[PDB]
Amino acid sequence: GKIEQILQKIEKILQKIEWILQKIEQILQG
Amino acid sequence: GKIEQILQKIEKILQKIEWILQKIEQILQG
Amino acid sequence: GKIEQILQKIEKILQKIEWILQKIEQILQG
Amino acid sequence: GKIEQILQKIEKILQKIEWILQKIEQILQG
Amino acid sequence: GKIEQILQKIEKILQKIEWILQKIEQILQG
Repeated sequence: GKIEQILQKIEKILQKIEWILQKIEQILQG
Repeated sequence: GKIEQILQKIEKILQKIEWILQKIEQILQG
Repeated sequence: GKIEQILQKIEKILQKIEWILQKIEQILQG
Repeated sequence: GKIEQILQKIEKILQKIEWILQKIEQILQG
Repeated sequence: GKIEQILQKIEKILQKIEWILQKIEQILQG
């Protein structure tokens, strides 16, 4: 259960990272 | 079962991160 | 037990990565 | 078994991400 | 056992990724 919880936190941090990269890619395009 | 599902979501987020990064690399490269 | 500990270190490194990325985005945005 | 397989896929994607980032680091200094 | 080994490799690549990102951030901020 504790492994699932740490993995869920890792998942959310990675999603946040992907969102920032998306923003960077837009900035770079313009 | 839940661990596998979270891991697969994590895998898919990283694939997307790699893909955006490939695009960022192309932008900077030319 | 050891799996939880390794996952917890991975979580911490990812938080550091997300933080640096937030700052990079801020630099690029301005 | 499936968990190991997804983790090895995750490892390989991170290796590719690291490589793209090295090239970006190099491009940024000319 | 193999799972622990794979996670420790992932942790190591993430450490490498963080260092590159630190350099990139410094290149951009300067």
